[PDB]
Order: sequence, then structure tokens, then C-alpha cells
Amino acid sequence: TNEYMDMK
Amino acid sequence: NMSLQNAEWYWGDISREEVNEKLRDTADGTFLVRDASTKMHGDYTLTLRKGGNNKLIKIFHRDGKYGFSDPLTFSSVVELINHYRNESLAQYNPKLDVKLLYPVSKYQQDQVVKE
Repeated sequence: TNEYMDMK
Repeated sequence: NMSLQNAEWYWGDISREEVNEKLRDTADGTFLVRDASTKMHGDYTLTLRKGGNNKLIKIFHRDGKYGFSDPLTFSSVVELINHYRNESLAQYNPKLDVKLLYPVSKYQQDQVVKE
């Protein structure tokens, strides 16, 4: 799967 | 310092679907950078392999600076990537205790043999 990471 | 466009791991304008295929069955720490799907929330998308899945990370460019979040303190995408080859991404997100280990290179071409 692809997951967009919260980098904040 | 080298330009983004010649960086082996920069693939420019390829799709999220193409990256999936490039990262299929790869080891943790395998990565490449492409242009963002859309335009209004980050210029580039770093995709890395972790736990058999793909982690997508926006790279921002504002006011002559680059980074993953404010404050942006890197001078180029190359400098940012190079920094995290030897430094874990954990300081941004607990799920990313991993380094940028193995670039998917656009120069690394394998030859299918014809008899």
C-alpha cells in the first residue's frame, strides 16, 4: 500500500 | 553540489503507479523521488520502502528553501536527500525510523538477453 506521511 | 535533474534517484514526471512497480518486492530503505501528483502542496514526493509498504513524503520548496516541514533549512533537494542517507527520519514521525539506503537509479539499466 501507499501511505502519505504526516511530517509535522 | 549536483542538480536535482541529474540525480540518479530523481525520476521527474512519473506516476504514483509507476513508483509502485519500481518499489515492488524491494528492501526497506529503497527510495526514489518524483514530481508531486498535484501542484499546490509540495513540489516533490519522496517515496521510500518500509515494512513491505510505500511511504510517501512531500518535499516543500518555499522562499529558496527545501524541507519536509517548517522551518525549511535545506538548500536543495539533493542536500536534503543526502542528509537522510546517514540520518534516520524518526525525528519527523515515529513510523519512519529508517534511512535513505538504496536509491532506485535511472542510470542502472539491466539488459534482457536475446538469443
